[PDB]
Amino acid sequence: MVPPPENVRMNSVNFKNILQWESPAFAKGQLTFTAQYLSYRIFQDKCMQTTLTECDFSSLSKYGDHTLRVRAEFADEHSDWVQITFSPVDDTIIGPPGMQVEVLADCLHMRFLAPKIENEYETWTMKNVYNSWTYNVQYWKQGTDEKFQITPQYDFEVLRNLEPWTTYCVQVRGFLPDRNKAGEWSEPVCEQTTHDETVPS
Repeated sequence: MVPPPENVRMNSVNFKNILQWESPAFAKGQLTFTAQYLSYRIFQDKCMQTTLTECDFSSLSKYGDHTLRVRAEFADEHSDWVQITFSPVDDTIIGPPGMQVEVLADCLHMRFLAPKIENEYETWTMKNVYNSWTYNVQYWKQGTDEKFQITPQYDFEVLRNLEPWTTYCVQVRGFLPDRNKAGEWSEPVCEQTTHDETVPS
């Protein structure tokens, strides 16, 4: 008899799908684990007898509805399977985009970086996966409480009409209009606008 893996869960962010678990209490020796995914009607091994407490399922089709299961093994015995279901496009967490902010005169200019997706074959970003990918920006004068919302047309934005030598804080997140799915907000970046007279040359 072998106890099953505990607290089994899918930790998926930006389509990096990591199945993770906790090793159960066991007195006889080192446990190994086998995790599988369903392909048509039969389960296929993804990680066979790994000594680790996680398995990378990033190769699962992003659009499919998957079923995964994992069990512990020792000697020639094995535990019961622990199974979960997972749909990447609907369940993966969309992390915060990156952001570069520059101050030009009394203005804040920003460029957004779409979260990347390393498939070990192609360098994709959320844009290659979601066709209606868009950004949502939110900013406010440091101190105040009124937050303003704006939706850039592309991967950059220019906040015009701002007060000189004033500090503003800005955040950005990805958004999928077609699915109403919002990604996580980036931590706020606060920058102080300067002045027309600051412009060199």
